[PDB]
Amino acid sequence: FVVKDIHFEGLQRVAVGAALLSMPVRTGDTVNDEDISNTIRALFATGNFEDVRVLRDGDTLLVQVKERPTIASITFSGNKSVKDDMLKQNLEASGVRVGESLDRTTIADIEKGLEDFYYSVGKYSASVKAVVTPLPRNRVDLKLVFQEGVAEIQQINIVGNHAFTTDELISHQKQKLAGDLETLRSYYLDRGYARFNIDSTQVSLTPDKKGIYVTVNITEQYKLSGVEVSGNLAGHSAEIEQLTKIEPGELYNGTKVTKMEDDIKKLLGRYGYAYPRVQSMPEINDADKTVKLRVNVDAGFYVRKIRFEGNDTSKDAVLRREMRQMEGAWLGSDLVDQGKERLNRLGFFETVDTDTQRVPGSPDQVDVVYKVKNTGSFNFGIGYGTESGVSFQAGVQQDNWLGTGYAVGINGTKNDYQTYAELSVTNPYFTVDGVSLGGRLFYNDFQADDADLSDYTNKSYGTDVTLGFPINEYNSLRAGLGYVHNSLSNMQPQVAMWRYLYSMGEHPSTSDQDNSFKTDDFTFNYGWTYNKLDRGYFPTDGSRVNLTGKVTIPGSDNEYYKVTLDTATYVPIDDDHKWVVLGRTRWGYGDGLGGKEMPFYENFYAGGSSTVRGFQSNTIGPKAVYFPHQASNYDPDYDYECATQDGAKDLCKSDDAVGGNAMAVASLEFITPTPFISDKYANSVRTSFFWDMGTVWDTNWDSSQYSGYPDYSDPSNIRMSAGIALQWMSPLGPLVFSYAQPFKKYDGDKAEQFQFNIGKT
Amino acid sequence: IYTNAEELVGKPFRDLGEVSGDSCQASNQDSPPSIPTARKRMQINASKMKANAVLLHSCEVTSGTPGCYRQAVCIGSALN
Repeated sequence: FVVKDIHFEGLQRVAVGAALLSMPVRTGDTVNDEDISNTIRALFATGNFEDVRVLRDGDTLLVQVKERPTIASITFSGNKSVKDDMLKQNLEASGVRVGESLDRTTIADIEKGLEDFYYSVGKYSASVKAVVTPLPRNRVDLKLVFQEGVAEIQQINIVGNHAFTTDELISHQKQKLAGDLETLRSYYLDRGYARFNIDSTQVSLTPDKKGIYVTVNITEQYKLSGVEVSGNLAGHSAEIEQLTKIEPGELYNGTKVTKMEDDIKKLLGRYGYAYPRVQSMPEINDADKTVKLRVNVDAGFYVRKIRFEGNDTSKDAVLRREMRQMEGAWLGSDLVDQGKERLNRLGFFETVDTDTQRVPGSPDQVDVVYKVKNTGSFNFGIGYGTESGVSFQAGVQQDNWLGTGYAVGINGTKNDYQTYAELSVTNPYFTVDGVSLGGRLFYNDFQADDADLSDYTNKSYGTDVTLGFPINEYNSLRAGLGYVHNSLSNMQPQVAMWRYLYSMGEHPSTSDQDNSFKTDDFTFNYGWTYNKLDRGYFPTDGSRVNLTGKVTIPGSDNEYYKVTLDTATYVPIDDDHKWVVLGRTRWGYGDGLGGKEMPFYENFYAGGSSTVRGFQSNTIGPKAVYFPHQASNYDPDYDYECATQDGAKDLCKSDDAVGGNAMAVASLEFITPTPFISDKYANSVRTSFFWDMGTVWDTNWDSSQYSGYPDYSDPSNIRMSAGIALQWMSPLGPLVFSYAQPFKKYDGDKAEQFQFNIGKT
Repeated sequence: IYTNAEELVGKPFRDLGEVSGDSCQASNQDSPPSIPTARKRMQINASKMKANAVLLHSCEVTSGTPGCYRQAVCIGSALN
């Protein structure tokens, strides 16, 4: 067929010139049907035409074309994991990018491909959908919607193990496990399998992206033959034999060897050699089926600088003491280890390490550099109890506050009764012994009424410095000086209280509530303590005794001494320490010196959860003996104590406690395991059967003058209460249920059968 | 010292056991319960057990201690 004209239809983004030649036929050529399915397959093989039809007109040869749609943009939706550029990156490589003309036959293949990439992270299956939105002229927007779901695991199996059962190995989120493989490799090396090898690790999978199986294949036997030391030993050959000691029947272990390699290296380090080298080569004997260890030792002064780095909170002066050797002096590798812990013990940092660097232009000098890595600590509590009621307490701590080494604690407390606020500066390791400086500045607002006592108010302030120097690790002694100022006010007149006021030389009205007393006291405080408790929390054996002794130093308005002693003793009954016998005792006795009396705010009191359970807080001891008085806010059909306005003409016996100068309490508990709680968590729970005994009295009481009144000087009146106690470390915080029955109770003693207290931090 | 278990996710550690540290307050008119002294007394326990940092479980202030009034006790795990 003679072609005298050729024309192309549907050409847009592809010019004539292109087509004209990139087809075998041309104007003036003779054409057959062979040249048809060559021309077509050739123009199709241009990869630029959506579709092609090349056929003959009478004289003309006409090309009917549809050009491929040119990509204008590639948009992605649903791809939370894979970055949009990353996803574009994969596509650009495949052949699909903006400007390229898309092959509407490969979308499926593009889908398979992106789906294929999606194994990169956890999604081993998902669905990618092609939106191929048309645009102007013959352009297209290929949008991609990703249905990506996110890895699963339940079976971890070992094949080729004859030395151990799979379960026996299982004795010790899974997305990537590398260190864990090394840990289970060490399982075999620890049992003597030096010729143990992991041949392969397969990750099998079920149809969905959520179902993984881990198969670890193994090749597992050997033991120790002996240790042979050889090198420039530096004459310490006598010592090294002790380090390389071996027990007969020792199964080989590469870490224990390294421990010895480091121990030799440490010894030679202690002897002044900076870089001692210890190498070990194992002589493999498959014949004996035992390795013979060949150890090559190669032993290789002064300190210009002792550097401090990482101290971005603690200034570069406080840390200058925590070690066992000075700068501009000889190096002692052991002295570096002795003082190594000294930085950790402070709890001022987090991580601490050493580095020994050679001094620039020196053949013997080395700079020892210690790298130290938060100091602000915030502690907040809120509780509820029988004593304290709703109790608020908070403390702010800064251990390296503005680089002083001293720790500053600002703590505030508010119970139902007293409100306490203190500012503290502490140094737990001020000197060689481990002596502290218990600096304290404070404020205490005391409300006697809320403390279940006879009414009075004490607002007090002052300071204390207490230096505690340890003696025995079991015995610790503390001693210090304290100044206090107490402004007593609003005291409801009673014999007992007034008695003391008369001792001081102060004489107020016994019919008026209007009164105020101000004292300034200086005191010398001492406190001995012994502790041989096996555990600070829930002890099961040992004993703790505490002694407290206050004494007024001349110049103070008051003149008294106070002495208390706390005893706690635990005695275990079973070999597992689950059944214990407890013995608590508290003694207390203070008194006036200058013919005076000890202040009533410094009295001892018994009762509550604290002491003698079963009784209301502080209810034990002497009771008030009120004087007839006129109440300020007097209202009838309201109860008052010995109010003249209620018809009071003489002294009144009462129920309100006042406490006293002498007191003693004791308890004999019997700890047992909690009844139904499992051993798995039965370490947080303490049941207890206690027998409590207690008394408070007043040695300054006048039995003779007040005949119509009980003898508040008689100590013979012992109260006793027996019960059950339960302590838990519930999530809420610490707690106790102390249900007691006070069988032995005396006059007006108020009962409180169910007691308890809770915390939080 | 470590607070949570997430901080050590994927690390080779040796758990020496359990260590405790506490501060005691005998009466109302005495020094307050010192939680930072209880965190340190737990670390010296872990350093007699010989460890770098301790895994702190829960610092709580006890109400019922048979020797005091309030005692702040910090429970932890000694790690190498």
